[PDB]
Amino acid sequence: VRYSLDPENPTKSCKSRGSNLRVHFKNTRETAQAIKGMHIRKATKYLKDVTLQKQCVPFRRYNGGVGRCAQAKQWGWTQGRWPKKSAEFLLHMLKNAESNAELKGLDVDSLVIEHIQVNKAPKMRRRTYRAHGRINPYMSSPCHIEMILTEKE
Amino acid sequence: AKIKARDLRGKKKEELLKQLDDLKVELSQLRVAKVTGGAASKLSKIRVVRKSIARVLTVIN
Amino acid sequence: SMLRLQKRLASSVLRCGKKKVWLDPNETNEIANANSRQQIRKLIKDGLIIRKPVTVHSRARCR
Amino acid sequence: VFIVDVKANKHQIKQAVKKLYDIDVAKVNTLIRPDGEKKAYVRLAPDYDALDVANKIGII
Amino acid sequence: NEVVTREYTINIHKRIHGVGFKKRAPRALKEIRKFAMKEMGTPDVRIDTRLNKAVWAKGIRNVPYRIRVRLSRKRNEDEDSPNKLYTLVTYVPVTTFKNLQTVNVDE
Amino acid sequence: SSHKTFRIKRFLAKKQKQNRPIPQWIRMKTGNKIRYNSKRRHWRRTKLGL
Amino acid sequence: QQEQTIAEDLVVTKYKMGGDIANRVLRSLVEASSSGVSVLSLCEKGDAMIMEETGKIFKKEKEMKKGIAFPTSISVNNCVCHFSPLKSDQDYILKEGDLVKIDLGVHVDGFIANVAHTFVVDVAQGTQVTGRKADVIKAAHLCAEAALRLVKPGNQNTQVTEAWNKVAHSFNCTPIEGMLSHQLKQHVIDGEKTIIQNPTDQQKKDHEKAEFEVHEVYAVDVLVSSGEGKAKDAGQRTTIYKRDPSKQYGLKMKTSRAFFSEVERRFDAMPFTLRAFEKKARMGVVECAKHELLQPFNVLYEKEGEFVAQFKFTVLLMPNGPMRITSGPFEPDLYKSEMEVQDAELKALLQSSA
RNA sequence: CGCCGCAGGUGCAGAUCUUGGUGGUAGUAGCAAAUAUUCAAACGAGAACUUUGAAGGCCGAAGUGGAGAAGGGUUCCAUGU
Ligand SMILES: [Mg+2]
Ligand SMILES: [Mg+2]
Ligand SMILES: [Mg+2]
Ligand SMILES: [Mg+2]
Ligand SMILES: [Mg+2]
Ligand SMILES: [Mg+2]
Ligand SMILES: [Mg+2]
Ligand SMILES: [Mg+2]
Ligand SMILES: [Mg+2]
Ligand SMILES: [Mg+2]
Ligand SMILES: [Mg+2]
Ligand SMILES: [Mg+2]
Ligand SMILES: [Mg+2]
Repeated sequence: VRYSLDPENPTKSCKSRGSNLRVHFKNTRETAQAIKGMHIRKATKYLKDVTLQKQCVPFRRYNGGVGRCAQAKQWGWTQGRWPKKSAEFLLHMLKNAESNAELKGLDVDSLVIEHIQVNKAPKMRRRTYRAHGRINPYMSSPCHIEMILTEKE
Repeated sequence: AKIKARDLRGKKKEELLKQLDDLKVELSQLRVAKVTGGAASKLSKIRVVRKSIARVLTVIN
Repeated sequence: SMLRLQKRLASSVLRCGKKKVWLDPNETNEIANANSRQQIRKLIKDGLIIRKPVTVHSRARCR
Repeated sequence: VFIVDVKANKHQIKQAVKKLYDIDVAKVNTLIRPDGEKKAYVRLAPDYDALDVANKIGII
Repeated sequence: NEVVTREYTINIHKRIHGVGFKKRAPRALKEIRKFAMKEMGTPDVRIDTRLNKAVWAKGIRNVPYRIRVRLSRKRNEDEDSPNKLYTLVTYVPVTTFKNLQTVNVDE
Repeated sequence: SSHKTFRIKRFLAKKQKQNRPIPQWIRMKTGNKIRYNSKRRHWRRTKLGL
Repeated sequence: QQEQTIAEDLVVTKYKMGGDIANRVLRSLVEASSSGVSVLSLCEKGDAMIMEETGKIFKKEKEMKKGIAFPTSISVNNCVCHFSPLKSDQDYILKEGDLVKIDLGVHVDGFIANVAHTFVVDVAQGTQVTGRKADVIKAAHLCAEAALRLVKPGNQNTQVTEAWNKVAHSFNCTPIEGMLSHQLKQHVIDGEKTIIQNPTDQQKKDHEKAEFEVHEVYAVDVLVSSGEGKAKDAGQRTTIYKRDPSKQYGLKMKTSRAFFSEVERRFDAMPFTLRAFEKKARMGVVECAKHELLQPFNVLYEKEGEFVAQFKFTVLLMPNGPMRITSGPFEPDLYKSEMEVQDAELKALLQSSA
């Protein structure tokens, strides 16, 4: 299917993709930027640490109201969080990409996340009930994710 | 093995009513087989017998 | 797995409340097999379902 | 247990069962189902067995 | 060895100090579980039901000041689990807590 | 209510019977264009006319 | 783990007498089946002879159960198999020259011995049977000889299937679509290891790949039609049922519970027949089958004017040679065909004997 | 579609314009009325919330109990997802 940023050579690369994944787009975009360029082993260890709240993702663009943490100093930042659902969804996509690499026959101990992108999926509509007989939206903000891993050691 | 209007027309009221009764007991048996599973052949005979009853009653009337 | 039906049936058979129905925590699979009031009666006879005693409200202090 | 026409009453149900099954019946209870079909519980006479009558009907 | 068992006494009063009334007994079991993780070094800590009944014995806010427990590190016997060992903490009824040391105990 | 007339009960019977999904073989008919029963009614969402 | 295998001498000998008792009752059936006989009468006498023979056998040990592993199934000229009428069902009289398909199984100590054979009743002396019927029985027997030769540990279960398809194409006929042979062990008739006959897309992708293994029994089945191989039902009561011990359900019917207990007492897991009871039996069976405690063995009809033949038999797989315990009386001298086999590989397998 | 004529419901930034879609706000306000949960186990890919057992509590008979009228109309009951 059409990925943006097709790999430089599609022989040492593997792809993974998800659509209409019900995670917050803003949280997943920050998590994806954190693991971008990481080795696949480093990214798996880091994403598990985010779930355990031992390492945080820095919230750089979608940081309105995001609190401060000591682990954001690892990055050059001040605000960070531990999006558990984003980390789990990216761990599933990393396992899928890793299995795809084995199907292509290329070793997975040298894979590096060279491309990762979070797009906005179509919104899902729910309702909330307000003070004077009014209805306001309760939209979900799902996201598409695509990633490309390429070998380099 | 079917019934047609043209060869029903020479018959008398008694044997027309008897043929109506036999079709009615068969239709009731088919409705029994419908609610007890039955078979596709038995289910498809329901329309055939229903049209036969209409055919006899039309000729009678 | 889920014994919501069996607790309800046992309380009706035993003519007590669901408070007083004791289903054996170890014989969960056997009790889950009971989907009829007569099966419930068999488990009650076999001791897998027990009617618990009334919580004590003594009148000794009042007397 | 039969599904019957919603217009038929207990007397008509009693006579209809007696004729087209050649059995004697004791009493007929009748309700109308939530989907609109009338249902008749036709108790048979003591000397008639509902088991083998349902066998010759074909609904066993 | 890693199948060691030891008897401890925990100052519940020390670890519960300052907690609100409706949280005192729930926090006592969180502190008992945290105590067992520290002393035996196993994330998998299983509170015995007698021990839970002892902590809640006087209600939700009047938790006992001291409790005498026994930690038993044992093999998980489920190698499919990520933990090789778990600590089973049980309740040791005592008449007094004076002069009670942490003691290694036999089987 | 428990107390109901025969007309009310018969009206409720028809409303119940037509509150079912479309058969799956409808979707394979030539020139179908029908996806699902758009006249589905839930008892809590939309109240009946009567 | 607790299953009993054929490595023991006593298990070997009781298979030999299990197929011996199966062969003599099938032989008695073939001789007794003639013009003007009742299928119900054949089923009851074939069953009765089994009961008295399996009762008088091993008079010094009266503890282990013995009995029927599959009821006598007599299907004639319009039914595929799994056919055994009750007393209420109208009988079938045997006309002249009818081809009949007889199925029969008997189990000892839980191990079964299943035999089946197709033959034509009342073969006149000095005549030769000719027609489109001539090829279907002969090709089916050539399938039995082929499977007898090629049953061996290492010959895959698929090689059985396309071999039967090949000889069927040689005779310009087709087998019945999706018929199922089984691998047999103790106290089962529906083992997971299975052989499909004349598959399609659905069957081939739900079927499994397996390699023949030593010390196990094979109830292999050839079943070929002279038409299209398709089958359905025509509103006929299903009689043969078998208890599935995998699942259970709380029966809410007193008559169904009594019927299910009698099934467990007599035919605990092997298939049975409704003739072995009747008024209450046909009452309890439906509410047992509704919750899938009994698996129905429905009757299958082809179109009118078609003729279908079958053979099946249990072959023990023993390393240095497999032996056919149960065999049917087929003689090619009194039965010819208008088309033959023209493949050299088929010539090689028939000429080489085990 | 060009050219010669003919004819218009013929040119948009506005109208607190109409309909549709989308932003910043913003991962923000918020998910704070009626005291309260805890331990173990089972099923399950997954358990703060399901089920069972054990505790500790609440409603406290003018009940958070057991039944009805009106109204609802299948919400009842099993099984499965
Ligand atoms: Mg701000
Ligand atoms: Mg704030
Ligand atoms: Mg609101
Ligand atoms: Mg309002
Ligand atoms: Mg009434
Ligand atoms: Mg409302
Ligand atoms: Mg205009
Ligand atoms: Mg505009
Ligand atoms: Mg907030
Ligand atoms: Mg709040
Ligand atoms: Mg109180
Ligand atoms: Mg009330
Ligand atoms: Mg409900």
